Formats: sequence, C-alpha cells, structure tokens
Amino acid sequence: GEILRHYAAGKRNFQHINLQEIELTNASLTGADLSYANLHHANLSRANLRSADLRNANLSHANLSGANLEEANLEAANLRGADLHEANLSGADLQEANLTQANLKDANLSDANLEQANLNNANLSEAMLTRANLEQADLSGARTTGARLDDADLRGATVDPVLWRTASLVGARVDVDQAVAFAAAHGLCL
Amino acid sequence: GEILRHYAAGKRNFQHINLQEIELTNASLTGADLSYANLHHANLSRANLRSADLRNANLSHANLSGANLEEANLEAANLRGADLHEANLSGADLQEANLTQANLKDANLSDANLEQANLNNANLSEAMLTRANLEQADLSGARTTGARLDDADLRGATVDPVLWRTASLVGARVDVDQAVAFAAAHGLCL
Repeated sequence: GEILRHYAAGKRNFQHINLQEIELTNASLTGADLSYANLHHANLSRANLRSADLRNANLSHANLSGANLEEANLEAANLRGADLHEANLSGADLQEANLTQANLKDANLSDANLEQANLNNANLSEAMLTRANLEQADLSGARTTGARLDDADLRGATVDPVLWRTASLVGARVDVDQAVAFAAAHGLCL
Repeated sequence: GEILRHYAAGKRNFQHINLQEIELTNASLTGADLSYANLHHANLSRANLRSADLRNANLSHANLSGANLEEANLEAANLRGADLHEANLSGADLQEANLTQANLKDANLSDANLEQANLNNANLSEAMLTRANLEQADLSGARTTGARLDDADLRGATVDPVLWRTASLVGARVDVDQAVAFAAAHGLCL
C-alpha cells in the first residue's frame, strides 16, 4: 500500500524492510532490492519478483505459490516451511539458501543455481530441476516423486537412495561414488 | 529304440554315440554318460536328462524344449541354435559351454554354473537366472526381456546396457565398473 506507491515512484531500494505478514498477492516488485527484509508468513502468491534481490531475507512460511522468481538472487535466503507451489524459479540464484520443508510441488527450477542449498525434507514432487546446479546440496528426506532432475549437476550432493529410484536422471552428472549409490539403490550388491 | 533297451539293461555308459536327429521325446536317460555324442538336431523335448553327462556333446539346433537337465554336466557343450524353451536347467554345470542363439525362453537356470559360457544373442526372455554364476560370461546381444537375474553373480561378465534396463538385478553382485555401467545405462553422465 505505502510501499506499492514507493515502487511506482521509481524508488528501487528497500533493504531490511520489516514486512511480516502482508498481502502483496499478484503485486509487481520486479527489479527491486528486497535484501534482508523480514518477510515471515507474507502473502506474495503470484507476485512478480523477477531479478529482485531476495538474498538473506527471512521468508519462513511465507506464500510465494506461483510467485515469479526468474533470475532473482535468493542467495542465502531463509525459505524454511515456505509454500512455493507452482512458483517459477528459472535461472534464479538459490545458492546456499535453506529450503527445509519448503514446498516446491510443480515449481520451475530450470537452470537455477542451487549448489550447497539445503533442501532437507523439501517437497520436490513434480518439480522441474532441469540443468539445475545441485553440486553438494543436501536433499536428505526430500520428496522426489515426479521430480525432473534431467541434465542437472549432482556431483557432491548428498541424496537418499529413493531419489535414485524416483527422479528422472537422464543427463545428470554424478561422481562414480554416486553412480555406485544409484545401482545399490536398485538392489545390486557390491 | 536300440539304445532305449540299452538303458533298461542297466548299461549306463554311452560316450561318443552318433545320435544325429532321433526322437527321444519324453524318454528317460537319467544318470547316463552321454559325453561327446553327436546330437545335431535331435528331438529330446521333455526328455529326462538329470545328472547325465552331456559335456562337449554337439547339441546344435536340437530340441530339448522342456527337457530335464538338473545337475547335469553340460560343461563345454555345443548348444548353438538349440531350442530349450521351458527346459529345466536348475543346478546344472553349464561352464564354458556355448549357448549362441540358444533359445531359453522360460527356462529354469536357478543355481546353475554358467561362468564363462557364451550366451551371445541367446534368448533369455522370461528365464530364471536366479543365483546363477555368470562370472565372466558374455551376454552380448542376448534377449533379456523378463529375465530374472536376482542374486546372480555378474562379476566379470560382459553385458550390453539394455540388460541393465531389463533383467531384475536385485542381489546381483557386480564390479564397481559394472555398477557404473548400470547407471550410464539409465542415462546418467560421468
């Protein structure tokens, strides 16, 4: 309301803005610097956040379901609990951010950099991870049913065996150690 | 006919007997020494051959479909072309014998020693390879659809990638090299 008007003024820089539990549903924040804002349980569903700076902002349990995140910088952002269902994360920088039980069902993660992010028990069901850089990320406990990991970089990431029975892995790069894990995960013995 | 009567006399030893293209269908040859006989295109369908010695006998294009082979010694036997459909090979010694386009659809190979046998373009469709020792055997071109390779020893054997998409492999022992081959065979990249 206030800060909608701030955006319509050309003013692009809002850092550390305390935003806890707003409703911006389908609002347009494109290009703005939202670094470190306290967003806890905000409602941004289908907001337009492309190329915004969301780095190290506390998003825990907010709702970005549908929200538009292309090329946004989410580096080191607190996403714990958040519901991102059908949200659009193409080409975003998600490095080292924490998605713990973030809910990503049917999200578009194409060409997103996730290396070292923590996806612990996240919902990846039916999510597009295509060509995403997952190097060293920790997917333990994550829900992989129907996720598309095609052409993604898994080298170094720690994944539970059921991931190897569930994700589509065509093209996925892996360590030899991980290939061995994949085979075991289908019941072969070494 | 003649040699049926020989069997009913207690006479157990027939080595190098030229048998080419007989009909023994459902005959009982149990325990007999049939080493080196020339069997080419004989008809033994559902013959009882348990614990017979068939080592280095020329069986090319014979019909043992259904024939009973438990614990028989088939070591180094010429099986090229042969039709063994529904034949019963449990616990037989098939070491180093050649099965090239032998037809094994729905055969029981359980606990059979196949190490170094040559299964080149053989029909393994729906065949039970359970706990079979396949160490170093060459399965190139073989038809693996529906084959059960559970708990079998694959170490050293050369198998084409589609084997890794088709056989049930639960329990199968494998080299690390082979595990890597399995993963690649599902499209992962190293």
